[PDB]
Amino acid sequence: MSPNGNLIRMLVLFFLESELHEHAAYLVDSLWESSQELLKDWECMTELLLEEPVEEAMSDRQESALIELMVCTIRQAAEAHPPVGRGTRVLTAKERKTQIDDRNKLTEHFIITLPMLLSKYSADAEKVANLLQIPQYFDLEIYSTGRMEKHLDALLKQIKFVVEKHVESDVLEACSKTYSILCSEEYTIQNRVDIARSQLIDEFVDRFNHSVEDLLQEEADDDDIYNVLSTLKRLTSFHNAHDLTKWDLFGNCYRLLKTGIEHGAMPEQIVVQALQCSHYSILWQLVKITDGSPSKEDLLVLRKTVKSFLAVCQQCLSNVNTPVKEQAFMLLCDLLMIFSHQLMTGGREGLQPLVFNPDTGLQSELLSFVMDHVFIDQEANKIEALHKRRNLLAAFSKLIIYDIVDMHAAADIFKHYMKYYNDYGDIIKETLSKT
Repeated sequence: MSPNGNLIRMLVLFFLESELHEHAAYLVDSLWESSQELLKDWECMTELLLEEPVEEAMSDRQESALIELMVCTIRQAAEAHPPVGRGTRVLTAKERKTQIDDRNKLTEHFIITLPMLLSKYSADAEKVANLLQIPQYFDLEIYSTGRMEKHLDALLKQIKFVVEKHVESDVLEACSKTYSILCSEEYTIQNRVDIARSQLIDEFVDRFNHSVEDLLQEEADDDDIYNVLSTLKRLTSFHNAHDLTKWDLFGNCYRLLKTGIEHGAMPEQIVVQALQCSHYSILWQLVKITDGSPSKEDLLVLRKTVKSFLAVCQQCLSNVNTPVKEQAFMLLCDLLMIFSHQLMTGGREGLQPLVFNPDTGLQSELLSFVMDHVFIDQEANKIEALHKRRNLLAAFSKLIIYDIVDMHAAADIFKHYMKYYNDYGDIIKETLSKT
């Protein structure tokens, strides 16, 4: 009770204090065979996280680490296998029965306690993003079965408070994903969650629209800027997993971008988000068209929307801020692959009017960005900036392979930037072997 509390408080200290386990998941996995009973005392963990003290209270850092370990125990219990990168996986009767029982215990426990956890820690971005990894392990049928509707409501209240208070992309993404899980995966509760979701979206679309109008009619305020960006972020996050085309967000995103090109003064993050949001709108428009039976004018309205957006992305390569160039570049490399002739696979030759071929100017501009922003002269931020430039080249590499850009001008660039490996590498190679 308070016994298991001490073992857990110390487990959390050994985790934070030594460098013997870098990853919470690996710590948990390695103790799993020996300490499952302790590691599934979730009642004890939520008690530790939610009680007020007597002596000696937990620190912010230790609270975070307890939340992180708790979530790993929830995963491991629900999946009944070691984590990603510790696997090798057939269960006995008793392991299968333990899994079912564990899922039942954790679902009941956390339906009740996750809203309490979110309430308490609501302002802490990192913690709330961790806590929001829990619902994915829920046996969601239990929200009907336990006459547990009051607790579904509580989670939704608490998710709504989180989205309203936070702009971090991890938080918003976690929120978006949690609505997803709550909806589509049990009919009973689908309708209740859909209502909360669309009310939430409605409120943010109204605030976004008012702010877009404020900003574009106006000289322009730090508040006007903040209101556009802050609301645009929430909507951009949700627009990936949720089809928000019913609200015409492409149109206002488009004006923001067109104004930024014209007068040169749209703040970089507004441009980046606006690009992202438009892209998600377009992808969702495309899905409705693939899955439907689309008319001639349906296709040509989508085409016009896509040509205007490709045009904006092209224009945005010349934005001073390199985060905008990179976003435009990624979107060009995505969209030029999606609205290539690939689109006419699977008896879908009706889509031909949606096919785009990048002009010569654009292919050249897409060559320049590689030259200037992949292949660059000159801690942790630099291994991450490398993978980013890798992905940028990698998305460009797809266009080369299907001759969507000039494959020859591209290889010429790859020749130029590999020269020192061709001209001296054999000599460097053998030199380095003998040391």
